[PDB]
Amino acid sequence: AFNDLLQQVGGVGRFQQIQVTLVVLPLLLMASHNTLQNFTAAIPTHHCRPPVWLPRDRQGQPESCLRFTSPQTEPCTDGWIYDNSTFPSTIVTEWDLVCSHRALRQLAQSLYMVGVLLGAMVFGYLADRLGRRKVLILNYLQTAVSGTCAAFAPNFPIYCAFRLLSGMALAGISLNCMTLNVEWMPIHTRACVGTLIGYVYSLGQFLLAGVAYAVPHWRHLQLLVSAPFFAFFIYSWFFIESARWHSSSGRLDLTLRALQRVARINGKREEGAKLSMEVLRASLQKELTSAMELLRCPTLRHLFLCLSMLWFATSFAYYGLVMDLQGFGVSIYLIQVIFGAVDLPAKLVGFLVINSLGRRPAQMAALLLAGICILLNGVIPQDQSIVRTSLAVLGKGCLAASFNCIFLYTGELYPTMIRQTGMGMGSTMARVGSIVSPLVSMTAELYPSMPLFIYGAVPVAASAVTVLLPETLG
Ligand SMILES: CCCN(CCC)S(=O)(=O)c1ccc(C(=O)O)cc1
Ligand SMILES: [Cl-]
Repeated sequence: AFNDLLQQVGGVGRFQQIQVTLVVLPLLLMASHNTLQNFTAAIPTHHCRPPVWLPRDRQGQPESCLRFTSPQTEPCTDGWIYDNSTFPSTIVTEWDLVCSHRALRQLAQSLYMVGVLLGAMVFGYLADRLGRRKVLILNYLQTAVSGTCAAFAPNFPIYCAFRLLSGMALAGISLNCMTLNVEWMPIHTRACVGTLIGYVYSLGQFLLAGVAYAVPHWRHLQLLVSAPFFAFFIYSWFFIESARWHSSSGRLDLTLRALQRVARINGKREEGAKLSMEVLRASLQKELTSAMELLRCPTLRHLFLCLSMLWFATSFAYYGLVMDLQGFGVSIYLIQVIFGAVDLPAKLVGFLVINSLGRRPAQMAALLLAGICILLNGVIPQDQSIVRTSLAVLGKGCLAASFNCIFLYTGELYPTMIRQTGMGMGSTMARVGSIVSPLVSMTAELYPSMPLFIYGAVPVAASAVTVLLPETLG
């Protein structure tokens, strides 16, 4: 069928190398946006601005947001004095998100993930109607414009609104980056394309660490990260629309003109000449010839409820650990580098294990170790720095490996008639976990160590539900 035409037109040739590289390139800045709150919203040490004046906690530091009424307690009313030695200006220092507004920092991150969740749902449907190239162009422009306006937001509600729209646009690019590349690649390569995207996203953690080290101002950093998406919109007009979508849309005239252009780039002009309407109609016989069944059929229910738990738990604990970089005693400019560095060997071990033993034993190992490492982190006293840092790095490594393991597992358990819906609805649960993770982080005011326990007790429970899945090997 269609797979033969791509092989006939040149397979993986010059066009595929140019297009896939250009489409996947913006994924470097994807990790620089989700994690950006660690650098544009860091909390420097703040002691209350005097009108001797500042009571001290039993540790010894000046108490946060309590000052003596008369010189040697009353809450701050003249503002705060921040530490300008390592963080010049973050959104916490710009709008006093310190004591009565601790949750306002986490709420802004939660509102961003609502954009990511809403972006995939809306722009996923919009892609199937206006194409994959047109939606990608509109997402490149929206990400650049909405990201830029956040760097100039005069009010906190304006900052949240212009970051929610950035999250809405940044889900469309990630979703369409996979679709526009997979559809132009042969079927047997589809497994490799998903791996490349994850590794490309992995290198994005390094880029954020490098940029945030040289441009610490939050207004400059937010603008600088969203600046390149203007250049990703200028060259987005030269993409070649996915020919598979054109054939499915019923416009077989377009899919002949799309394939011939690929033949010219790939150099197989003569084989491109043989293409015509009549051969296209005959070859594309099975191409032109629903989530409701995912909740109705009994045998498919057991997969959806189970698989939604692994997707949710893996992402819920991933963003409950990535966003905590300041409680380790090491500079965040180094922990972020280490966090992205452990991503690669952990994924390689994950790929090595599944091919060696299976998928179910790999899934239990990936999550339970992450749940144990996170849980042990909370009990271990903060005095230990190397011990606590090692556990968190090891925990984030497993959760990175769990993402690859659960992505391949979803693509092999769901039947081919449902996979597109099952994978699409599977990743939606992942974005739901990213929303709830900051909200769970907001309860640290009720109990200092509660968020770590919830971030650890969830993957442990998920490791106790992955035993209800048929392993796929051979
Ligand atoms: C199903 C999407 C998962 N995501 C969460 C969306 C809010 S993601 O941010 O795009 C991501 C994170 C990490 C890795 C990895 O390292 O394996 C891959 C993808
Ligand atoms: Cl996503």
